Amino acid sequence: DVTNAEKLVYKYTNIAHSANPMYEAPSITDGKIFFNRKFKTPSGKEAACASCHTNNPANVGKNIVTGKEIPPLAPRVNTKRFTDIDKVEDEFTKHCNDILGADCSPSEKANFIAYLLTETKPTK
Ligand code: HEC
Repeated sequence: DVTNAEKLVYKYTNIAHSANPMYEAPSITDGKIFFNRKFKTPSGKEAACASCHTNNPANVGKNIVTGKEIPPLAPRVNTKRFTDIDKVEDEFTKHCNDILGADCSPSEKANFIAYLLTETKPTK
């Protein structure tokens, strides 16, 4: 739920700030840029988190590889997101690995989840 997401924001912020002293607090802007930024897959095709999750994490997404729908990521809309916070940290590390080839950095996770807490409205 939102509570659990908000607590992982603190956790990742504090990790990031230890590693990277100039990072002090989450940036919702940078979290949004990261979610929408086009990166280059090995093939040269560009993709973004938004390719599957849409440009609004409050909406239902669709996996471009399988065509399968994906529940919304924004915990205010889909309150099951971040229900088992331990499980979630492992899943998200695995998921970063799968999508990007390596884990997301602690500041990317803090910024991203912070951004998610701001998206409470599905695009209509
Ligand atoms: C399709 C190829 C995807 C792209 C590109 C990204 N994500 Fe994804 N995401 C996708 C699936 C099939 C799932 C699992 C099904 C489900 O309902 O959970 C996810 C899940 C997430 C989650 C939930 C937690 C988790 O399972 O790790 C998060 C927070 C998430 N995705 C974030 C995310 C980010 C930040 C991405 C860019 C780096 C990204 N996803 C890309 C499908 C796809």
